[PDB]
Amino acid sequence: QEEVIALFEKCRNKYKEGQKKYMEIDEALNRLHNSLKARDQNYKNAEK
Amino acid sequence: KSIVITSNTVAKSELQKSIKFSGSIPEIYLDVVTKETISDKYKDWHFISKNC
Amino acid sequence: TMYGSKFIPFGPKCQVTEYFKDCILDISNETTNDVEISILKGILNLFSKIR
Repeated sequence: QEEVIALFEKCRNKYKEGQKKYMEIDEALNRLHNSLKARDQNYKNAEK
Repeated sequence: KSIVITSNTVAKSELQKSIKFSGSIPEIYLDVVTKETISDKYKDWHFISKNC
Repeated sequence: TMYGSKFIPFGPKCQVTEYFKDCILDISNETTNDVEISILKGILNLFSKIR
């Protein structure tokens, strides 16, 4: 039972760190998407 | 833990709820409307807010 | 709204349009900007060219 409860502790820690990474990557991806759209519009205007 | 899709889910949902239209309203229209974030093309002064 | 009136006319030799463009090129970076800056740059260039 001690091994299994320690297994759950490490499982929950890995779960929380995975969600932290997932939020970080999703936030970065959304910011990059919006920035890319803005940069595309800016480049099209400048080229024209 | 993961319950929302960016911030579009709440915006798309609550645009869908107050839509005053009896038709299909494909999700692609809601997605393109609620994901502007650059221009205010879809936000404007609407004097008429109910079906004629 | 301003452009085309008696106060701010189209033309290449107006001082006000040159000052506006001078400020727009000051802020404009073309890498991470608001699109309105590039739109203003293009519109001001077009209005400067209009005789």
